[PDB]
Amino acid sequence: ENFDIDAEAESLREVIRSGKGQKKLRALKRLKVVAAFQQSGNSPMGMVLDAVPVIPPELRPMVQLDG
Amino acid sequence: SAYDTPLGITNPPIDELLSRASSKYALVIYAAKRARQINDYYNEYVGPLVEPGLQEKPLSIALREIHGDLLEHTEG
Amino acid sequence: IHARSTGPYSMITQQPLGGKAQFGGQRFGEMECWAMQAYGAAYTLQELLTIKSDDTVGRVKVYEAIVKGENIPE
Amino acid sequence: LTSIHIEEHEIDARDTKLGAEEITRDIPNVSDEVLADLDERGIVRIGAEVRDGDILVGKVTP
Repeated sequence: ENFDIDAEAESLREVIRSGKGQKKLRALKRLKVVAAFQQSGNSPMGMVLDAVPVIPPELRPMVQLDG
Repeated sequence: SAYDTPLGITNPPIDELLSRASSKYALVIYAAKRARQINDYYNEYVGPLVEPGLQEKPLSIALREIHGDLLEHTEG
Repeated sequence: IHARSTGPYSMITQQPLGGKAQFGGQRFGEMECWAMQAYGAAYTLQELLTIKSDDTVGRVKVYEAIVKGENIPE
Repeated sequence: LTSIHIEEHEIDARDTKLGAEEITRDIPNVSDEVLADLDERGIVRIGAEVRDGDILVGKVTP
């Protein structure tokens, strides 16, 4: 809720440019997942569940056997 | 280029059909949609064009017709 | 020897229950699908892996359509 | 080269919570033809030729 994807995505594009070497690789590994959430129409709020879905009963069936 | 005569499904011969339609893959849909139309006529209601057999199938009629050049097709 | 135009379908899996004893159909496997794709018989495969197996509206409509003698519904 | 082939077909009158199962001749939804081969027990008589589909053991679930 207290997050701004654009600023975080932007900063990450600078911190890769600043410290070139091993930490650039980590910042770039961090970049890809953050950069993805910008263009994505769905918000990363949905990563946490207030409600959880329930599969149709027939795909988890309780059928009595011949007995 | 003589084959004496074809019989059953191999009538009419495929090489003489491949000349008519762009490719076998076209010819399939060519014949199939026509056949679906011929099927529908008994119940787009145009055909059968060529004089059909007494107990003949729509696929046979369609595949006969394309060979006769009674039909034309448009590639999407 | 097995044969099946239409009969009983399984409850949990909506394809024909397999077996000689249970009046079952045959397994149209992946290697069978590859051969069908390698031909490019699109409608055939799209019939086999739909109305001829899984599709609940297809399996009931196809029988009616064939016995009435109409076009096989998409 | 003719062979005799003998196949076994079992059924059990198992208890349920609604009522109880019973092997009996009388079935609600049948004709006389399909239960002609059956006897007073409610099973096909010894030697009555059976065809793929014919009733062997008449059993009724509650």
